[PDB]
Amino acid sequence: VRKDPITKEWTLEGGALVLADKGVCLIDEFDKMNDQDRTSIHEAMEQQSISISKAGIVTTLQARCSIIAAANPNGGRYNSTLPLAQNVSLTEPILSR
Amino acid sequence: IKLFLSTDDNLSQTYDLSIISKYLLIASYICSYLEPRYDASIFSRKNPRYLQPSLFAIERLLAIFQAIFPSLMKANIEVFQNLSELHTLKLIATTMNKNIDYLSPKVRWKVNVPWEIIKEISESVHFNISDYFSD
Amino acid sequence: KIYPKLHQMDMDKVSRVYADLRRESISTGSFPITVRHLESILRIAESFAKMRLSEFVSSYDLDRAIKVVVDSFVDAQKVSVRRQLRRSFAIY
Amino acid sequence: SLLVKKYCKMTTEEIIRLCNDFELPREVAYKIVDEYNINASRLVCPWQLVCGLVLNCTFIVFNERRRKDPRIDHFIVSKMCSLMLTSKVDDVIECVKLVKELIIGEKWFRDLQIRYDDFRYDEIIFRKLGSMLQTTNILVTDDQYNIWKKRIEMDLA
Repeated sequence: VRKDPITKEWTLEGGALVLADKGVCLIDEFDKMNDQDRTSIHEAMEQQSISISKAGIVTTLQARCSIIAAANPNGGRYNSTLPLAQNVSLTEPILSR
Repeated sequence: IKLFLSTDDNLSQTYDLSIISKYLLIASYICSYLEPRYDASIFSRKNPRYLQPSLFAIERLLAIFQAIFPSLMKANIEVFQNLSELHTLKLIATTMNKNIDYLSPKVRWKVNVPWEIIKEISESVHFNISDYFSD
Repeated sequence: KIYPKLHQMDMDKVSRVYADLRRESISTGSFPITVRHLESILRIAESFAKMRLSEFVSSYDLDRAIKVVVDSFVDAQKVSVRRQLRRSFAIY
Repeated sequence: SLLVKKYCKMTTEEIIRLCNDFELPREVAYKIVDEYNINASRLVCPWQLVCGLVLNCTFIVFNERRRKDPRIDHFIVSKMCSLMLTSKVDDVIECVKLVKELIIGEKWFRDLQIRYDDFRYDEIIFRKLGSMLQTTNILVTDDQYNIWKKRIEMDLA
């Protein structure tokens, strides 16, 4: 949710998760994104929606849409039979999501 | 022609040794690169491929063996039997003397088989080894 | 159109298989085997039913689901994987 | 048939029901509870091991009447053949025989045998020490065979 500088009006804009509701959101290169994106996406996956209570606005968008994710293990390839968790820089919560 | 192109000066063998011996040998090869720092990690119950092999110690061999034997077996009479067989075949020789090895004094064991026979023994026994070597 | 569902019959036997997975996972040490890991099974079986357009789960589809989930888990694990190929094999 | 209906939990309350309807005393009841606790971690199919172990414990907790009266031997398999809703005797004798073999060496069995002083040492000193004059369990011991013989005879005749 933002204020537009030109018209001084509050708007709230659907995100990729929101823009995909009742469908599939396709993301890739996870390990190549900032952790805060990771946190927000973890939140969204657990609640399958996006509540919001922000400056001048309050509602709860619904974001049922599934997620497909193409990842890339830390550094290079699979090291060995080593555990998948250690093999990737993604957090256990989002892994279990 | 069929002779001019090969020395044929040689006058990988499917070694007579048996299953328990196959596993004994293939485990005694595992610390030609895997120092005891890592084995309890990569083998727990929950390149030096080139260089000369480092020295084992007994009861480490038995450890990795009991690990990668396909609770199934705990008897150790045939195990040590085939171990002595090996040591008579000079495949896992001791750096120490030839008579007191069979005590437990300072004594180290090391494999004397190259890696190709290891590939052979692995494929024939159907156990895979490319895993435990990682770099 | 299709929105398949289930019958009572195998859901407790698949909870039995889930408990068997839980014992194979506690034998694996650490593991994320939680309610999510179970619910995934039926969430996949219902997709399989939609594939078959059944409106109610079938046997072979639920077996496909358990196969996919269990071996997807198998891949994640360590050397134990080979042992695991037999360890949690009770399903297949 | 309840026995064929595998994949069922027998919780502390359920297993203590399964061992209280037959009224088993304190030590054996608590050992049944603990051994089902253990056997849950190591089960393959629950009902078989459960019925086997309970029958094999009951058949020695009350040898002072079983050996004394051959009819209660049939009485127990009849009252559990109906309680477990079994098909015939054959499956229950499979159960008892196999499980008894599977529990003959567990320390709890030696403790139950030694504790009550009913009637083992003679077998341990010839199995561990390894005499050539211990029984190879291809036959059936003269005591259990006396039980079987007498029971099937008085039931038939």
